Amino acid sequence: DDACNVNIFDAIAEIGNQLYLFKDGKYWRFSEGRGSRPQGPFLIADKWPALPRKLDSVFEEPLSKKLFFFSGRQVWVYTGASVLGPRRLDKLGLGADVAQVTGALRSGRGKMLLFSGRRLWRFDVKAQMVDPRSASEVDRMFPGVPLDTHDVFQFREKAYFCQDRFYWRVSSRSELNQVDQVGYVTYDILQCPED
Amino acid sequence: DDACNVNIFDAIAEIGNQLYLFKDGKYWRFSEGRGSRPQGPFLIADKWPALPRKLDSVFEEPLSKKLFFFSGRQVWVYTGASVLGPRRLDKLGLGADVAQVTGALRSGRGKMLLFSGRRLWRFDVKAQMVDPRSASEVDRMFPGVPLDTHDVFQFREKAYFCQDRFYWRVSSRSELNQVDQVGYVTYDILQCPED
Repeated sequence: DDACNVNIFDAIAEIGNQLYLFKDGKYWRFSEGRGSRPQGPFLIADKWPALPRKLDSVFEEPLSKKLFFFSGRQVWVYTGASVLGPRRLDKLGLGADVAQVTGALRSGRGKMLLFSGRRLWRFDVKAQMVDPRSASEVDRMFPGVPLDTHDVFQFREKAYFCQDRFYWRVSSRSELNQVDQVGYVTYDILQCPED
Repeated sequence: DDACNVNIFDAIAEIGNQLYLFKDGKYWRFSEGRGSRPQGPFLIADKWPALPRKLDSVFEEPLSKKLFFFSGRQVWVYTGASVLGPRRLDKLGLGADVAQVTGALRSGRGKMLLFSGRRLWRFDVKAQMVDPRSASEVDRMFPGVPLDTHDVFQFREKAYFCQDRFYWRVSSRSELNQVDQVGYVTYDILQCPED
């Protein structure tokens, strides 16, 4: 329906020079700019027919542009129209106790951070495998972020932790992380008109 | 007009069993509860006719209950209707390089912490003095907090650092300070309605 009426998006992710928002089998696109508004709604199945109804998180590889979609304990990897999956999360090195992936962020060169609620792991892009000793508690790495965040995504070199209809933007200062802003997904991003 | 429409309060401080909010020669009084709204606005000139229109910070000294008001390189100390000041910050032992006081928090017994942007100092209440050698950086003592905060105050035994219209809350434990909450001063504190 209207992206501006959505309170909690199933998943959000930057794909190329645009931001994609997903919700119950539908998606919208958004580009930064004056007068810019959300484009859509579009049907996920029209573009990505192998995906389930509700996604948990999605992310685009900065270089190859491969697209990772997560839902429950299943992961899909699209390279254009060609899909690889579904595969179990353990095929990425994630433990059997990981029920879902709720986000991802770029880390060092050739590294990512995969989230699952209060936990996170380091992910090596080259091997497409989670690093062994990398399990960490989000709270310590990202103080100020809500403990019940449902989606974590990177947009314009910044991290966004979503909870309810808001987001907690995070920036970094000399190997440390801190929230630098709090705002509405619809109003502060998407530039939706108010009342 | 309405405290809920204010983005950046000049200063915030808890006096007695209420939270006072100041902005452009105006102030409000807030008391927690189910439905309790911010009372006001009231004229600062009415209660404290010696104070300037714009303040930087204010705090109630725990032991004596006197009120310390800061504005620029000046400080006013109120004991009921009796006023002491204005005096330059140097009278409290603050160095001549201190442009202003952005806040304060209780420290050890009889000790107070005074803030000025990125810097802070130890203040002895009994002697009403600050040793320039106690200089410390908020950045190292309070990690996870923004570099340039415009107000620092205590509320409900918790420390609040403010920037823009947000606050970074900090609770003490393991002698290591950490941000355990970040949000809107209006929505979270004051309980102002969203949107």
